[PDB]
Amino acid sequence: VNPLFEKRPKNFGIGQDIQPKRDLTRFVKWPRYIRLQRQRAILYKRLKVPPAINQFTQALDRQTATQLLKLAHKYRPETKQEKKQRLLARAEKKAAGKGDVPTKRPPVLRAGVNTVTTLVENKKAQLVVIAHDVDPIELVVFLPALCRKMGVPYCIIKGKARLGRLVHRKTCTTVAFTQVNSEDKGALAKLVEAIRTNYNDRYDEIRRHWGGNVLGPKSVARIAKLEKAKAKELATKLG
Amino acid sequence: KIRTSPTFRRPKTLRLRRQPKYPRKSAPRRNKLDHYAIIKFPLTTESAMKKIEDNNTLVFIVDVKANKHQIKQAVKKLYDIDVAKVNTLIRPDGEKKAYVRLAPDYDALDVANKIGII
Amino acid sequence: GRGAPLAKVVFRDPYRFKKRTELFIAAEGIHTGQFVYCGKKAQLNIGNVL
RNA sequence: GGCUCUCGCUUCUGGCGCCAAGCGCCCGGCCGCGCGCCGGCCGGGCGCGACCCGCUCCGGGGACAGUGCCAGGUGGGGAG
RNA sequence: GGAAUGGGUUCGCCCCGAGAGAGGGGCCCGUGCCUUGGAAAGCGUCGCGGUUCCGGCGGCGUCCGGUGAGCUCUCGCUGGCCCUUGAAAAUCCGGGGGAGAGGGUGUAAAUCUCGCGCCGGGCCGUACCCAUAUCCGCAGCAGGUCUCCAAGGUGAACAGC
RNA sequence: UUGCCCUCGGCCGAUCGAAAGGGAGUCGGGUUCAGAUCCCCGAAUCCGGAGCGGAGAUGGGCGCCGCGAGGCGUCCAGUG
Ligand SMILES: [K+]
Ligand SMILES: [K+]
Ligand SMILES: [Mg+2]
Ligand SMILES: [Mg+2]
Ligand SMILES: [Mg+2]
Ligand SMILES: [Mg+2]
Ligand SMILES: [Mg+2]
Ligand SMILES: [Mg+2]
Ligand SMILES: [Mg+2]
Ligand SMILES: [Mg+2]
Ligand SMILES: [Mg+2]
Ligand SMILES: [Mg+2]
Ligand SMILES: [Mg+2]
Ligand SMILES: [Mg+2]
Ligand SMILES: [Mg+2]
Ligand SMILES: [Mg+2]
Repeated sequence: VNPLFEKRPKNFGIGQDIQPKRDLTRFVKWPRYIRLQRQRAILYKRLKVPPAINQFTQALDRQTATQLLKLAHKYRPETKQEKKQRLLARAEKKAAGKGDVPTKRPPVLRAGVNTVTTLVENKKAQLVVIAHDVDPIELVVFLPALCRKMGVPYCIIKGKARLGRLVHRKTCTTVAFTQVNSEDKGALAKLVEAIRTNYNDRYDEIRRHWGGNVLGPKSVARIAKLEKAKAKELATKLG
Repeated sequence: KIRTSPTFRRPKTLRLRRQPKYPRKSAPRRNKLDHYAIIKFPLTTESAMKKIEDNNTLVFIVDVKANKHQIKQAVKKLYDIDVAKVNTLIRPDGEKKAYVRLAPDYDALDVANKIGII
Repeated sequence: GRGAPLAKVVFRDPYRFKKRTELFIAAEGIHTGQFVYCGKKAQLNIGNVL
């Protein structure tokens, strides 16, 4: 080993060697738009969120949602290019034989809050899935209650963008199942049973489940330190 | 992913250069101030005569737009001569007068004869 | 315009290799070349900041 | 080690102090190598060093102040 | 090197064991003098030409000292005054540091704030008055309008004469 | 040279604001009816850009040949 090599430790004490390049992410002066979206997320935790808005925090767990998308993938709306293929093919093929074959339009998902709202009111929707991040939330804040009243199972899922990918769009407030094929009837039934217990059967307590009203970590820590002081006094009284 | 500064700065973003689908002007503008516009007419005054005979320098009235580089370049291949120095003034009537001193080998009196000044 | 003298005091910067010059109100008795200490753990001396 | 409080490195001096030492990991190339273990050389990145987590930059106020709109008083400062 | 028997020193001060005096030296300024410029040019004087509207040609000279509380400018030194402390910036430079860079003994290499050489410096102003007649005051109006240079005598004196 | 990436960069405030403030570097002689530190003659200089010198830098060690001088090999230096 070379005897010229030696350790040269740096003392990072106050008044000592210059401080290192530490991660200052906690103390960065963020832009106003970054501060605005972060403080908004905190105000939702800090303020008392009424149950109608708060109920959208209860979303499906990971494995159910993955199972739900697996079935909903089988009933995705045809893309305009795919529909054009279907048409030319149908028009040319049915031209050779008999053109008049309406037959049956296969089942497919129904997207959009307006389309779903009418389906629920007519009791034509077997299962309604609503995104939890719709903004403005007025667009769907009535939907869980409406599905409960008409007795159709509804589940809140994480991500309007996730629903939008089903319908080949950027976002989607909600989707609905109306019909499924013969082989998917069992798969749909298992999901409806699980969802109905979580949301429809529980809707009495959902109506009163207020959210937010949680103070921030520093304030809660001061509160816990005062509680320890009050406990010391209780222990002295016991002694 | 470490931020070592307490200040957030605007990220550097790509700025593309212009690739227009049509030029805003159909054709480039013709150079109005050409060699003939730069030189208007030689001055043929007694004072300008002394400059030609003694100082080997020609006196011209030139466009006010023109500078010494343009005046030198204009005189150079209008009259096919070489120029050593150009001294310009703007006379009180608003014209620009250029004293164009030719190279020592060229003779101002000879050039004045070919121009027609004398 | 001010009846009180001011003191040019030079401190090292903690985070950057750079000297920071601070303009202080001169406490009577301080002199040039004197070290002055500022902090919670500074000592109780004329010119110190606590 | 059990339970608590405090502390984190700088105070004779008109000096210096940044752009990492050191340890650890991995990737290599090149040249030997005796076909076998690999070595030497030349480097590149990284973690530790510099602890982890967290929801408001830190601190002081604070449902007051303040502002908006009425209401009463004062108002030769000003208007007629 | 080491000072009291204190000494050095100014018009005044002021300085010294934190180093006086004394001896040796270093630095800055250098507007003065000599030199290259440089006498060829300028000027004085005596001549001779001419293209007589020539930067004409010649001769000789342009020398040696003194003085100063002089005056003006400039540069220093050293003080006094202030409850007054008397710009900023462009711009240029030195240092600390040492990441690098350079070639392996040569026909060396990086490199160079040394000497010389090469090329370029565009645009606008520039005449004249600046005042008992070129400005303002209706005018060539006894008014008004910011500055620099400043001889001899008398005398305290940019006083008056 | 070009695009990308890494690294570092407070531009702690656009811009304007003096023909008396700050601000590189031109002087002598001659010349016009009227110009002049601007023209002419002569002697310089500053700033900006890209050849020849000179510096860096040619030192020392040990063997060999040679009367010697000098050369040859080989190793070590060399930002005055
Ligand atoms: K009143
Ligand atoms: K100026
Ligand atoms: Mg001019
Ligand atoms: Mg009144
Ligand atoms: Mg003579
Ligand atoms: Mg004097
Ligand atoms: Mg150095
Ligand atoms: Mg003039
Ligand atoms: Mg008058
Ligand atoms: Mg007058
Ligand atoms: Mg008038
Ligand atoms: Mg006088
Ligand atoms: Mg007098
Ligand atoms: Mg300006
Ligand atoms: Mg000036
Ligand atoms: Mg004149």
